[PDB]
Amino acid sequence: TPLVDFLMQLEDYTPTIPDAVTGYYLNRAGFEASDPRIIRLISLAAQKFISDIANDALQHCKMKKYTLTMEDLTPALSEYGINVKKPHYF
Amino acid sequence: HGDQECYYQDDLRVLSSLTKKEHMKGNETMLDFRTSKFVLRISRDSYQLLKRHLQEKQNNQIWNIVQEHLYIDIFDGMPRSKQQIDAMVGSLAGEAKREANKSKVFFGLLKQDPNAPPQNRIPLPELKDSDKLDKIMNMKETTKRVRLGPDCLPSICFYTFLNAYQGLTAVDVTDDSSLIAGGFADSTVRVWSVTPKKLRSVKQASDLSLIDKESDDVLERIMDEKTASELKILYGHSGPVYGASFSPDRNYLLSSSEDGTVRLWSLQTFTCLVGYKGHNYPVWDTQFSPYGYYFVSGGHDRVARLWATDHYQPLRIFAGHLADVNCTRFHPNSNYVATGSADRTVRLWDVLNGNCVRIFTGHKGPIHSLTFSPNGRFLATGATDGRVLLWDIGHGLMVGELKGHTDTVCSLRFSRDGEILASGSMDNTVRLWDAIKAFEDLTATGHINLPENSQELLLGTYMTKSTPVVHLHFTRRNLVLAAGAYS
Amino acid sequence: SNTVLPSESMKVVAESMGIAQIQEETCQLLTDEVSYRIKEIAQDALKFMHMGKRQKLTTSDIDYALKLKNVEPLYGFHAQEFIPFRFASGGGRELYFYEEKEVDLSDIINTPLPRVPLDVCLKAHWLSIEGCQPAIPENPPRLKPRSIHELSVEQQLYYKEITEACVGSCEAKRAEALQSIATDPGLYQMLPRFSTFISEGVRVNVVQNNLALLIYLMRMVKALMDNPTLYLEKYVHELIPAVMTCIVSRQLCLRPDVDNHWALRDFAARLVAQICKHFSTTTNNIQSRITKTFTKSWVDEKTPWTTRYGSIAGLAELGHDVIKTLILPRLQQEGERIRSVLDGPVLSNIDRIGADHVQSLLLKHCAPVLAKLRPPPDNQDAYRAEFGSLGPLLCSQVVKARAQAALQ
Amino acid sequence: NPADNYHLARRRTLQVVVSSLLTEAGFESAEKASVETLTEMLQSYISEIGRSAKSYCEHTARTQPTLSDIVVTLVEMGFNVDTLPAYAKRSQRMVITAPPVTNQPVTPKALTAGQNRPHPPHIPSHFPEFPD
Amino acid sequence: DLLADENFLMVTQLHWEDDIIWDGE
Amino acid sequence: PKDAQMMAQILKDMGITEYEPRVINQMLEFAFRYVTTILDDAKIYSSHAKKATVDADDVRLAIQCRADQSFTSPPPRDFLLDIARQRNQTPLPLIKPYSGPRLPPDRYCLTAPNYRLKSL
Repeated sequence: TPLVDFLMQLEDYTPTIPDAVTGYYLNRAGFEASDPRIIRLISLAAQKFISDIANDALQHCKMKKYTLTMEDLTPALSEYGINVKKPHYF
Repeated sequence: HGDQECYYQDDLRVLSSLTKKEHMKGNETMLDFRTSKFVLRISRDSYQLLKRHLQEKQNNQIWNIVQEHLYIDIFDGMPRSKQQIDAMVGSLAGEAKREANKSKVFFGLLKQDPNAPPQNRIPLPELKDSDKLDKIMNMKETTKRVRLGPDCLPSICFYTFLNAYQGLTAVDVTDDSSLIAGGFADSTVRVWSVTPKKLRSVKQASDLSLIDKESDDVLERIMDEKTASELKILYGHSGPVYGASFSPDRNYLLSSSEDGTVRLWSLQTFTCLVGYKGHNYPVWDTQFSPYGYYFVSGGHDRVARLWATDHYQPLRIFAGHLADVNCTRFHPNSNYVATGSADRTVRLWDVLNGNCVRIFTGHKGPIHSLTFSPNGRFLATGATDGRVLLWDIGHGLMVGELKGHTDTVCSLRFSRDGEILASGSMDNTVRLWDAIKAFEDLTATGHINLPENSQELLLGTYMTKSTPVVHLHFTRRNLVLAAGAYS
Repeated sequence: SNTVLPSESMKVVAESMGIAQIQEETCQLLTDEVSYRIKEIAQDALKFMHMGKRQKLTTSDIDYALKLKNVEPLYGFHAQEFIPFRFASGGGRELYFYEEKEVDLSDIINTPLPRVPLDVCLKAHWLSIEGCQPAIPENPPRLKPRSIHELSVEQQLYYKEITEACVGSCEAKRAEALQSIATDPGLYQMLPRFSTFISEGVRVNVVQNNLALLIYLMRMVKALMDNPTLYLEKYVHELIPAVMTCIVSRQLCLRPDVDNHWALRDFAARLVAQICKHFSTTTNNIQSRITKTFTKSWVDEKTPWTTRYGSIAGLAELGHDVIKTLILPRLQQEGERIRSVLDGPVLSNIDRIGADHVQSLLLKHCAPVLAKLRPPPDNQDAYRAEFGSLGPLLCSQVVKARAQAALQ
Repeated sequence: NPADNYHLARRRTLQVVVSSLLTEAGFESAEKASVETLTEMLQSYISEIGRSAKSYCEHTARTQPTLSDIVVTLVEMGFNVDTLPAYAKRSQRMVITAPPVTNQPVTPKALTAGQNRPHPPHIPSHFPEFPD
Repeated sequence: DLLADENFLMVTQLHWEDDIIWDGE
Repeated sequence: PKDAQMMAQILKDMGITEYEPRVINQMLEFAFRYVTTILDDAKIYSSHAKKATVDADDVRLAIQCRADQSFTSPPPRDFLLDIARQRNQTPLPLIKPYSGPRLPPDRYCLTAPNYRLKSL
């Protein structure tokens, strides 16, 4: 079981999101901080989701860089099945 | 729409949006208004002029709309004045029939009272010796309790929530002033001890069993001192907690929220026990019975359910309102449930047979506060029009009207003796009303020609510093407690 | 009336989507359907506002009103498969009309993190004591008979305790009495007796220059001013000449020992005087009157140097423009005064101490004038055109100020 | 204002987190509406594992969720959980400071010296004292 | 406008320096 | 803006003087989302019946489908009164205090041993 062996190595390894901020949005939904390593996996699973979108929007920016636009997020989230919306009203 | 009464202004703007058929086919309040009958209590002296203008064939179509969509309930008496008709109208399907308000209601207290129900009418819980020991120290509190009256005005102790940046949506206090619950918009219930005695919870089943066992001081022994705070936060609702209700044995907190569940929190283990999922919609209120077994919860789905803390399914469904059941209050004998609502009606429901036995109309806004007299003979209701209407229960005549408040009256309570009704609103005021001079006088006509006794019944106003009075509580020594988030 | 969204906004949306050549009856059909759904939800979000007992609203009533109508709450993206984002909301989009439409990830990291408050608690107080509302801060607001004083004996005893605590025998007693003056709501209708006690005190307390008696009275004035309830500009005609003498007066006690406190006493007096000129302001009465007295204190020749130092401090703390116009044509006179104190062997008097304090204060004020509306250059010997008082050390002070600006 | 600082102390900490994550093999100077879009999908994602893993554990009569309740919650959102040990194994992680609390002095409230008056017998001793 | 209430408030009608004795006899 | 200044007049005609900081903006986002989905459905309906230009009938077909698929409103009064009288006919059960703790079945209840992982 790799994922049990992974979570037992998270007493160290402060992640990119703090546990005072990941734990705040977990307490907002009823998830209470019993184990602080449990928070760090949820903070890691939410990093990997945002990182996978920013890594795939970079491929849609190299073809057309070093700049993240809404026309790069639009085809990047379209394979995810997420239709992002332009503001268009400001 | 311009030549309507001023208290129908929030009713017409829902109708100005309704212009299509399919807009009205999914409203479900105007869909039930179109199929029901407006009751329209009129006198026989005025109905003779109406029927002499409608039975002729010169009009012949507005008479067809009247006898299709309107009931007419005729009473033999004087035609009412305009400021008396204004006091008892304002509800869709308004001014209900007198044949609904003539059923026999057992509005008396349990233990002779001829208006009292038998003890085996509703199957209530049992009592022991420890319960007779409670009433011995309860009447020691009643001693220091002073016949408040219009002279010895009570002292008000405001328990303000200072920071409260998550919005406080629900308060309850126990019957002895020992706990204060807070329902908040961040989906939490927070219990505070107000006596100098910290909140302790038994640590565990694998830990509470290895203690006591005929130790005599059993309650003290199982209580864990490792867990002892002045505040316990309860998590588990996925939405803002709108109802909060303690049980009379000071265990068993109840909470209802936007997610459609009613939750039973223990106060010995400080965990959740049951989640009662009968509504799919926001449950706006809940309350335990004053004997502590049954509880009633009213929600957005226009019913109020009766639960029993033993079944996952309800026992009674009170399904006669046409809008959201905002409030749900038990009678002091717990044989009757009063449910105020957003269609400007208050309805008493018998726990046997689930029948509506009283319909109280005369509010102009959605009813947000309900409270019974300790006699059981009267019922005070408050709504967004700032009016506190005092209803009889054996008669059902809405005899008094208290019109001092400006904004939504969100909390009412009578005294422990019944001497004073306390009213708290969004005007940041705690008004005290003389609840003895209001019922001093108390049919064949359905009204009593109630006076403008509001100025005489006012005893004090007590403006609060930017703080809406969410809860009002009376200590057993007749001390007013109030708890509002400071904005 | 029945107000709907404009149809000329619905054709812009349609032709920016690929649906061109839409009729007006087709376009009017869109704007009465969606204007009903906005009216249906805002009437339904009103339920959560009235049951949330707030009226004001917290970004979230429309999120529950949408979920009640079986429509997903999130705005700006719609998931046709519904599973990653069910009826849970994402809190909307923080967008503006006057926004930049350009954002930087690095800039958000650079911004300092805001402070998170203490969790909600429960405090109790008293709305009514047997019918009467107390004035606590948790509450909003022919032999004829003999007359009675307009103060109660609790109020008169309170005045006696506060005045006997404000003469500073014990410091904790003073500090509470000063906070009591600073926030008592019922301290009006006692304010004539406090103003008279201050005014009369300073005038019989400069007969012998008792510095504490004066430092305590100036702190009493400062505690009287920041009280928001009481109306002060009926009594400021007694308050202002008291602070004036404190700043412009000679010290009957020995000058050398408590000169730092005397400078602090002048500093307290200037701070209250500048606050007094900030408040209570009408046309050409208060600020210009104290400005004229300060300038003719400066202009007068062969002053007491204590009076000179105090008036210099008072002129200096008057703000940005006042030193920009009043502290320009006078550097040569200041330098000549410093040179006279320097010449000669008698330093026993207080003239030398007064001169050093005046020169230091004037040089610091010149530094923002040099910084605010000049560019640094030739910091070695150009200040010798201004009698060479601070010169290179003044230049070093300007450099330290520039380093502080770089740190900012 | 400490009222909106209850929310903005933690949402503007998540703005520094996305600004620190956008530098991990991504783009530069993103569009403004594209950042408030993606941080709205991030808040809605944490709030959806909050509501669904609580629902999966409470369906099994429990109150706090284990690991087996989240690996069924993430499956029902289509996550492919096995790729998550590799997304942590990288060294791209950066350290972001926790948001400051609004009040440093905890409980400095000490009212003011002025005790006077007692309590009538219908008011117990645990209620606040009568003022001056 | 010269009958405005402020004109008559004694901050705008009183000389503080003049009132003080200032050790003068 | 053009369409955002009309949104502040729909609220002011409903007497909403002060609501949320961005309520004019967030409602516009919902309105834009609502119109786009109906227009997308209407163009598909135009393709389904085959026509040169999208017409009002397709938009009406989208409107009826959108309301039926999403808006579920609360249950109606003839449905609530039928499940009430089916439930309110059953008499109230008796209760024995010492027979058992007064709670619903433990599988239904949130009272389980409630495990957690060993830290290692």
